[PDB]
Amino acid sequence: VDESTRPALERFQRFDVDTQLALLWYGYLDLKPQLNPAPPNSVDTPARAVFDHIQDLSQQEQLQAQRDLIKGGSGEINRGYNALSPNAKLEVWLLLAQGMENGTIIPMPSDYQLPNGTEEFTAQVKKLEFDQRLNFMLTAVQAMG
Ligand SMILES: CC1=C(/C=C/C(C)=C/C=C/C(C)=C/C=C/C=C(C)/C=C/C=C(C)/C=C/C2=C(C)C(=O)CCC2(C)C)C(C)(C)CCC1=O
Repeated sequence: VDESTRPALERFQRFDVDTQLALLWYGYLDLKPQLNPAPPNSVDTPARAVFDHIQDLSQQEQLQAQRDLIKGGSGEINRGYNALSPNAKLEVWLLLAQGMENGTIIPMPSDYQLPNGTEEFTAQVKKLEFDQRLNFMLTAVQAMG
């Protein structure tokens, strides 16, 4: 990330894990119109295998699996994610978001609201250029774990 994007990324990593997940969901909704949907052109993608392992879990454990991706760990799902390239890692998150929209991954609860104190960060992200937001995501997903 560049000089203008580093502060936003650093703030993001300082939120609690649940807040990070929610912000990633809201970020997806904001970016979605300008994103090409997953999967990529390759069929045997390693990202699909990691997503598929998460999809096969109960919804509650899908949530725990996504929490563990941000927190880090050495379990099977973390290891599958950690072996991926940064763009493949981002593919997993994109597949998860698409799964939330098609009903195969646990969705954002209708009663959830962000903890107080996210307004400044979301305002700052809204001011970033599209290229800066792409670099934010590539750097953020690689830094998880
Ligand atoms: C006939 C003939 C010829 C003709 C040659 C011709 C016709 C040449 C034409 C060549 C063309 C059309 C090349 C296109 C390349 C596209 C690239 C690299 C796209 C990258 C996209 C990216 C990174 C996307 C990224 C992204 C993704 C995916 C998103 O999902 C959203 C974000 C973002 C947009 C950033 C010659 C000239 C050779 C000789 C003369 C002659 O007779």
